[PDB]
Amino acid sequence: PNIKIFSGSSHQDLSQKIADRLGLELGKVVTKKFSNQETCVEIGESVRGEDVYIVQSGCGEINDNLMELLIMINACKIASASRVTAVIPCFPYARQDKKDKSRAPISAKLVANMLSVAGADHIITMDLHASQIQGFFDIPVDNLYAEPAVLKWIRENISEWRNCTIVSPDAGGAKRVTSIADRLNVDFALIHKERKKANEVDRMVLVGDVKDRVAILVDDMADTCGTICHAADKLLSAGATRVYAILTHGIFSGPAISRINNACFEAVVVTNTIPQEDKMKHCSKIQVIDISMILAEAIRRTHN
Amino acid sequence: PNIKIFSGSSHQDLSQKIADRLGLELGKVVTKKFSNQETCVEIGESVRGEDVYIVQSGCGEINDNLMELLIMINACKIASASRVTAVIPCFPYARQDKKDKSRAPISAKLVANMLSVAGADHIITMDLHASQIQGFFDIPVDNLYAEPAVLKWIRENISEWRNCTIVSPDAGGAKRVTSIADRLNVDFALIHKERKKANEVDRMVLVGDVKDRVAILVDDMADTCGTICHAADKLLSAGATRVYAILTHGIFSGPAISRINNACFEAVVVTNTIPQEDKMKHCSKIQVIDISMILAEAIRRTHN
Amino acid sequence: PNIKIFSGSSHQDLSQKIADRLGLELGKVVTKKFSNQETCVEIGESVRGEDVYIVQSGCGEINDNLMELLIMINACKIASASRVTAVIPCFPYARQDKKDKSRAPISAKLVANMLSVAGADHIITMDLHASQIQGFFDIPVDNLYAEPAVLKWIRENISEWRNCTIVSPDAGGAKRVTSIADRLNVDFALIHKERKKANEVDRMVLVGDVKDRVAILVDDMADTCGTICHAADKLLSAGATRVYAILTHGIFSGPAISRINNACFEAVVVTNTIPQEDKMKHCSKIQVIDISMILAEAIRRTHN
Amino acid sequence: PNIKIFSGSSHQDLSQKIADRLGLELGKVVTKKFSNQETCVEIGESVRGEDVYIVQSGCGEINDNLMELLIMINACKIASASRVTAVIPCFPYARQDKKDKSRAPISAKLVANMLSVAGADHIITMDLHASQIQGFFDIPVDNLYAEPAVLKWIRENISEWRNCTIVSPDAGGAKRVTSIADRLNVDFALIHKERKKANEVDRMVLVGDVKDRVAILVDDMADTCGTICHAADKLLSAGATRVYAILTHGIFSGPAISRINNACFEAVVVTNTIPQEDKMKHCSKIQVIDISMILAEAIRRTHN
Amino acid sequence: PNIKIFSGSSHQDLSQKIADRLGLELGKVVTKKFSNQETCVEIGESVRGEDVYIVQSGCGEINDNLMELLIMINACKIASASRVTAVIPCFPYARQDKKDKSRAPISAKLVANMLSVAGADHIITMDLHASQIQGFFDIPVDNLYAEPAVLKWIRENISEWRNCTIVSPDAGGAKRVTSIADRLNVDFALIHKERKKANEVDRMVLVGDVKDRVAILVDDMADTCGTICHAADKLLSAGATRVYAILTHGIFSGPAISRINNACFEAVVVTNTIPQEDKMKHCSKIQVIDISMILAEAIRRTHN
Amino acid sequence: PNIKIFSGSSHQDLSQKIADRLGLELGKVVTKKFSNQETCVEIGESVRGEDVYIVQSGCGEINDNLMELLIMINACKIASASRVTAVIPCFPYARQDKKDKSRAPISAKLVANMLSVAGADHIITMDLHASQIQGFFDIPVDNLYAEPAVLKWIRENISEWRNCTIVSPDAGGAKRVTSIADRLNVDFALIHKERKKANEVDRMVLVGDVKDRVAILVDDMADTCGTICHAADKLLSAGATRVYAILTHGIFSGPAISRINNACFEAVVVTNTIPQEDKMKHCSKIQVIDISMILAEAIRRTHN
Ligand SMILES: Nc1ncnc2c1ncn2[C@@H]1O[C@H](COP(=O)(O)OP(=O)(O)OP(=O)(O)O)[C@@H](O)[C@H]1O
Ligand SMILES: Nc1ncnc2c1ncn2[C@@H]1O[C@H](COP(=O)(O)OP(=O)(O)OP(=O)(O)O)[C@@H](O)[C@H]1O
Ligand SMILES: Nc1ncnc2c1ncn2[C@@H]1O[C@H](COP(=O)(O)OP(=O)(O)OP(=O)(O)O)[C@@H](O)[C@H]1O
Ligand SMILES: Nc1ncnc2c1ncn2[C@@H]1O[C@H](COP(=O)(O)OP(=O)(O)OP(=O)(O)O)[C@@H](O)[C@H]1O
Ligand SMILES: Nc1ncnc2c1ncn2[C@@H]1O[C@H](COP(=O)(O)OP(=O)(O)OP(=O)(O)O)[C@@H](O)[C@H]1O
Ligand SMILES: Nc1ncnc2c1ncn2[C@@H]1O[C@H](COP(=O)(O)OP(=O)(O)OP(=O)(O)O)[C@@H](O)[C@H]1O
Ligand SMILES: O=P(O)(O)OC[C@H]1O[C@H](O)[C@H](O)[C@@H]1O
Ligand SMILES: O=P(O)(O)OC[C@H]1O[C@H](O)[C@H](O)[C@@H]1O
Ligand SMILES: [Mg+2]
Ligand SMILES: [Mg+2]
Ligand SMILES: [Mg+2]
Ligand SMILES: [Mg+2]
Ligand SMILES: [Mg+2]
Ligand SMILES: [Mg+2]
Ligand SMILES: [Mg+2]
Ligand SMILES: [Mg+2]
Ligand SMILES: [Mg+2]
Ligand SMILES: [Mg+2]
Repeated sequence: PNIKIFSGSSHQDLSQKIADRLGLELGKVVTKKFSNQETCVEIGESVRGEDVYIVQSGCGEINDNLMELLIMINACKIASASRVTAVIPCFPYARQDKKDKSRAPISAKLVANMLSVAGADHIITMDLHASQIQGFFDIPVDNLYAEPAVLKWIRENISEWRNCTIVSPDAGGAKRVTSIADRLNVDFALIHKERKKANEVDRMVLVGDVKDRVAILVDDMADTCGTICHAADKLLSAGATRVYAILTHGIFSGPAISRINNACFEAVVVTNTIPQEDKMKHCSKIQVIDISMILAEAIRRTHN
Repeated sequence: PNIKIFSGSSHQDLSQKIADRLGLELGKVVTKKFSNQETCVEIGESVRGEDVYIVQSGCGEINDNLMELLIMINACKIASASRVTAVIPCFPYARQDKKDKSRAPISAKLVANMLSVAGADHIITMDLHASQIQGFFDIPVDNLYAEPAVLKWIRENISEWRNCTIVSPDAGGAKRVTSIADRLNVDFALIHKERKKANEVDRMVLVGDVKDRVAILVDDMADTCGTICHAADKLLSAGATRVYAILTHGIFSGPAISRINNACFEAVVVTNTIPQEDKMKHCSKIQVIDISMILAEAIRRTHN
Repeated sequence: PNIKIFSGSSHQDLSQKIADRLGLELGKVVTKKFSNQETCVEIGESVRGEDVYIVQSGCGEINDNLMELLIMINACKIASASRVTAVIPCFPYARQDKKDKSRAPISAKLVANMLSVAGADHIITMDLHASQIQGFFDIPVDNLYAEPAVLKWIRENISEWRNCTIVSPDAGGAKRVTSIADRLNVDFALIHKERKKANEVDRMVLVGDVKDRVAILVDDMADTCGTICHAADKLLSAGATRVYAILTHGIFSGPAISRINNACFEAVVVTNTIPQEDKMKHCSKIQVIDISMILAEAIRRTHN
Repeated sequence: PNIKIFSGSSHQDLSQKIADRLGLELGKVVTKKFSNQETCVEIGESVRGEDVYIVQSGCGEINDNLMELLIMINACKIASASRVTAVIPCFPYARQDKKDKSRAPISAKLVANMLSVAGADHIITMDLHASQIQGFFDIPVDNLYAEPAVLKWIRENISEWRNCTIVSPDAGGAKRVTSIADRLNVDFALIHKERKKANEVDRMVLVGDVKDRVAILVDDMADTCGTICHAADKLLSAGATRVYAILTHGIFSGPAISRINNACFEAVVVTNTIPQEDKMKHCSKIQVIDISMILAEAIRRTHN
Repeated sequence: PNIKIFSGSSHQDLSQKIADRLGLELGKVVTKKFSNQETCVEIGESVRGEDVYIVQSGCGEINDNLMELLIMINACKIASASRVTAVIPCFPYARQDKKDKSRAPISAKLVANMLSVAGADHIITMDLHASQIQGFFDIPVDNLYAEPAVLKWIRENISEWRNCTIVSPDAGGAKRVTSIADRLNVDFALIHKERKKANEVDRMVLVGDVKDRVAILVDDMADTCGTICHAADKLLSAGATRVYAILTHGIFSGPAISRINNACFEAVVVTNTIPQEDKMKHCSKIQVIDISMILAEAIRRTHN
Repeated sequence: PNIKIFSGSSHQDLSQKIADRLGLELGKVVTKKFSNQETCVEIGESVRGEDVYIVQSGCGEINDNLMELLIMINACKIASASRVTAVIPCFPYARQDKKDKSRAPISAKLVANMLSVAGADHIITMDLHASQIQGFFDIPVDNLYAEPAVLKWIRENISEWRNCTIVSPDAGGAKRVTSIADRLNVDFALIHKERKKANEVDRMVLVGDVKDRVAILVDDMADTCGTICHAADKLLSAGATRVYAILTHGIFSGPAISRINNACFEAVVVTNTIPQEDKMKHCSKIQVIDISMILAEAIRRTHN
């Protein structure tokens, strides 16, 4: 079997980078929409007995892209592919990973079941919102981490990183922040927005010392940037000299770009698990880390 | 168990009509989008041990609506509903019901598998593009027909229906047209667009006599209305006095409205398996048949 | 893995032809009946890690043959075959492909499920009665077409084929007839037997012109030959000079042979998806098209 | 839910007896053959939300009957039956319960899988050839025993039963014979036909004393009656006064009737798990035990 | 259906309390070991059509108890129980919820799959180590919380609770501690043991102010009590006046009792999700919160 | 793919012997217990695309070992092993192979389902208590026999084996004893312990002649040795000169060692499907047959 790399419509630049790093051309696929907005998938070459990798991030038109991915997986399976791997750099519906409300769906589990029934044999993803999503499948799931790239960026771009403090923007990010602070041998702090019991002002509590130090906000994602922006205001109010934000998934939906442009961030650093070209054109603060080498190595090791 | 009727975002007017005919209020559901365009489903009441019917047509934002339906089905199943029935008046991806091309997906089968893995126990649908889609599930699938309503409309709205000829716009509609012509005891004709071997003019062959008679075009759906419009031009060129078009699914995507407005149709008749309010505002020729009684009776009989 | 071709009891001559075209000997199998008429299957060689193809048509003792096929598939799977492919030239129960009656089984779906649970990984078949039967499986299903062989026979055996008209014996055959007429660039006609509302005479309506032309009846199968015989009487009554019947599946059950012998057919042409040796001995009008090359190529391409 | 009893073509007299003992009429089913010998099943009434019991023994046209049963189960499941129970008095392919030969199928497991995929929720059977066949399903399997009826017959029909010896015709029947001898507080003996190493005379070894005593041969089934006839010759040669044979499944295939008529049996006693009307007309030695009360009680207790 | 409560060998006192609160007697079960240490389960009453709840905590002989639970679930399913619910107050293998090491099993997912294949229809558990374990099943999973009982204990047993600080013993407990601190409107602190890069002294970093205040350590479990004991030493070294430890799962395996007896805890508070009778006899500091009302209410609401 | 042999904690000496006979080193695995007695499995090498064989007998800590085996199978499957084979020399729970009691579990079927859901693709076992356990899986199951080794031992260690009688200790062993007696061309006898109707003395009935001959007791297993010890007393009381006991599975649980030491056995012969080192130290009568060559050949042939 040979590696066949197919791109969905979501992140074709990343698919191209992966294919170039693998020394391959992207597989011939036409991924369009029928007139009635149904997903049209036209695989343009044989995948018989091939090791098929389909790259599709959960971003942009989320349901469009997920349906595209499922249809492409099923087409490859029925086309007698030896193995079909879904390379999903940002797993869609990953934040819906539990039922902590009445009648709430576990949408991540539903997405996993849909991928399984489409015929996926392997999942490669980066920085799952919850690592337990690996357990939502009965197939191997590669949960790659961008933390080494994030440490590289910190050591190369922040001069006073040895005296910095890594800040969690919420309680759920504590493990990630403590891991990064341990690897950098630096202090850490945590910021918590307390629960909205009524309609008073949202107030943020900070535990840890950030006074007269560079604060690096590290989180798994920035969707609306409310978390990181509120944390940044709190950090400046607490005496931080400079504030950085490093995420692995830059979703930047809704008011995020205006929020960041009006915030105090020295830089907002994200990986390219989600396309950032449009976001960078409206926010100069955004910088991107390439994770295509991580995904390419994951695909190569999965194949080998 | 009690009937619980939940509406997706696709066709809420039809859901309301079904609920009124059942003497029920629609179940409390919030069906919105998160900021990153992920489907958000918030069932607002208990469905424990209930007989849940979710109404969601394959129309509008097709993948959005299908994901909404799957998430709602899964939420109801995990919320311990006694039975979850997907009422899908127009089955999405129904035209992708076979693999007659290399690497082509059977998207209808994938949709059926996704509905099954979401936890649907029963499917109620109207006029499947292929009745064999019933066999794509391992659960009961109700394939309701709007043909009786179509005969009622013909007998009540076309004065010379006893001398009319029912015309198939393509070869695949022959069974439907012959059935309708048998029930009306009228002649039938078939129109075929021959295969596009090169880039010459599309030419249509008509078998049957339509000269100086009213021609009724009957088909399962009109997506772009290319089929019915070309058939209408052929029928007028063949000497038909008046031309009607009766469909059960009025998709009317793309250039369909302009095509119909510039066509010679006496009336374009569709059911309300797909919302038609917007279409009727731009095309006076469109008239709608209510099939809410058929769906309500199907739901009631399924429950009983 | 190596190709292993095993024959059931149904069509062993076709299995032999396939094996010869593949340059192989048929695998050693004893397919008999126990005294109590239970199917006895004794595979006489190892199939460990082999690519096993089991040839069994749905014909003759239908349930006997299908049980034989299922038992052989399961034996090969438990015997650790690398892949088991069911080569079913005529798919049994294919006409029971939908539920259009109360309490009606979808027997084709049941047969597909039985083949899947027996352990089939691949299905190779010719001219499924409904192509959607491909969607009854979750494994790849090859639906081969004998249409090219049927065009070859027409061009080589009917002198006036360029002025002929291809006739559908019922409404359901319209797509097949239109495709053949397009490929031959000839006229087509359709014959419909209207529905039996009471016990009066069956009457047939013909749409299209067949007067003073050779009429070629093309259908997917001739079971009792009532359809083709009634169509032939109608065609002669309509002024056809000569009438041919071309089928891909010659079932010829019940009164078919006497019907054909008393009909006006110039020739009844079938493929050898079903054994025809016995039928040809009692009906000189029957001629056979060899499709063993199509099946052999399908098996070879599936393996490769 | 209400009890619905449906009969296959195999044993309709037993189905009638069960229905009468349950105070019910048999459900309306037409179980015939299409012209091409495909099984035709036409359930003539609603089974929606019903507790459906389908009675079909593995006997007569074995594959015909099993396909009939599977099609009826699937039709009932798709017809939204609350529960479908297969009442199979004699389980087909039960003797193919293991793989003790190269490439041998486990046909009993295949039959169990086919019943499961057809949609059976419950199996009721009598005296499985191997009780471990219960483990071939993931659904409850009732393995009823006719041993109490066999003890009743012995105590009522054999005057010297207290001095009799119960004889196993082979090594595999030892448990059944020891159980019966324990319940009767009588001696037991075992007869073994040693393995056929070459083409010499089959010789039988008897362990136990049967001299000048009535010998009762007890086995689970008599297919060709070679086992019981050879055992009877051995028992007479060993000095048994009278020889009885009691089976639960009287298959009596092939030469069994001539073998019994030429044997020395005082009586051959079988249950009516298989129809015996034809067998009794040609062999006066055959007597039948009614087990319809056992099956009716099993169905009633399953329902309750 | 009626509630049937069955106890495994793990926590029979809790099962008795649940049954008393439900006004029921425990179902008759003999749960012993065969001589070869295989689990022997003897359900002593009918569960046909019953709503069966099996109470078995993951504690004591973990694999013994889990096998007992699986065997009891399967026995109830094969005994035709209407519904089988596994009441597992402490989910076994819950800490093995992800693959963050090469070749590491996801044992929680394996346990979920084993429970599913045993036939469990519903899981009721308290304070899953990871809430995403709910997504390891395709059945409803009730993840009950003992947090309200923990707040009740704090408000009733700690006089200065309004000036206390709730302390996380590790980074992973941050969400639980922040939730509790929000509900009590008190400060929170976090303690992190930094990663063991080499064999030097384990050192703990504290973020937050605990000086001259009562510190309440809140965590999901205390297995060896290394986490809480090290956190307690750090808290006293940081100037905490008194230190409490509140857990929901008191495992207290290995050296935990000696560790607590030599620690500075004012009280170690656990729920009775695990039996604590033996632990309390050797450690006076341990106090227990009854959660039997939570489990009983969960069972009652699941049934209703 | 390469053979990877992994040992569980149950029988590591047998795993070592198998690996040496295969010319391999055992795969690196740490199989220990966490503090709370949960099974800890740490596979120390890659198994990607490997043919993994896990050796784990059902013996010792039965549930501990079975959980170890399941966790190792699942870890290998998630670690992308090409194929995972469970080499289970003594199948656990094999005696719970049917439901002959109310509410009784079929624990063998549950174990098979657990192995299947853990991801086993192949089972290799020796002398299943019931061969129908092969049918409890849908994967190939190798049921190897130690009978040839048992015949070798008899012919090499019993001087008067040609005049011996092979004795079944119960009715269920009759087939095994008759097979062995046929292969040795010797007489056979059967011993039955009649059913315990009340609390009187257990009495044993012997059928067959053992007077003044060597008696060889052959059974599938000796758990408590009650069966073989009672049979030995009966055989001596019946005039047997010497009594041997040959088993394939020496469980020797509970009072078995004291029973054998106080019995009259010339030798108790078992295979090493279960470790016997401890048993031989307390009972000089026990001798062991090596079956490692049988298991090694089975693994090699499965791989090839
Ligand atoms: N795309 C989305 N955008 C915004 N909110 C979402 C989205 N998907 C799910 N949610 C909602 O967000 C919430 C999950 O929030 P979040 O992941 O920040 O915290 P958590 O899971 O409660 O705790 P933590 O991650 O700190 O352990 C849920 O209520 C979920 O329904
Ligand atoms: N939403 C869609 N809009 C347009 N074309 C579609 C859509 N979905 C599928 N198709 C394509 O349309 C074709 C199916 O066309 P159609 O159903 O008219 O004819 P058919 O299935 O070949 O024959 P017939 O229905 O006459 O038996 C396929 O090539 C399929 O990929
Ligand atoms: N072997 C068989 N012989 C005869 N009739 C059969 C057989 N199997 C199924 N049938 C019945 O024949 C009918 C199917 O007929 P047929 O395939 O000619 O038409 P259709 O499916 O209604 O329409 P069309 O094929 O024209 O789209 C069903 O009522 C089915 O039960
Ligand atoms: N319907 C049948 N008629 C005759 N033989 C059959 C039938 N079905 C299976 N067999 C064969 O009969 C054999 C099974 O024989 P039988 O059940 O008498 O003995 P066994 O299973 O080896 O041992 P025992 O039942 O004494 O424990 C197998 O070789 C099987 O293939
Ligand atoms: N019963 C057990 N006892 C001890 N350690 C266990 C047990 N089960 C699993 N482990 C191991 O403990 C580790 C999990 O530790 P823990 O749950 O404290 O932290 P985490 O999952 O890495 O992060 P966190 O819970 O803070 O988000 C894994 O290495 C796992 O293999
Ligand atoms: N590990 C075990 N130790 C002891 N008894 C067990 C064990 N596992 C199951 N049993 C019980 O032993 C009985 C099975 O006994 P046994 O296998 O000797 O006879 P059988 O299956 O009734 O008949 P036979 O094997 O002679 O055909 C059942 O009641 C079963 O529950
Ligand atoms: O609130 P947003 O900034 O839109 O979302 C980003 C954060 O919110 C969620 O907890 C994520 O895990 C991130 O920590
Ligand atoms: O009616 P018969 O000639 O027996 O059967 C042959 C035809 O009937 C069915 O529609 C088939 O598809 C063929 O078109
Ligand atoms: Mg979250
Ligand atoms: Mg967060
Ligand atoms: Mg179509
Ligand atoms: Mg059409
Ligand atoms: Mg037809
Ligand atoms: Mg047998
Ligand atoms: Mg026998
Ligand atoms: Mg923790
Ligand atoms: Mg047994
Ligand atoms: Mg025994």
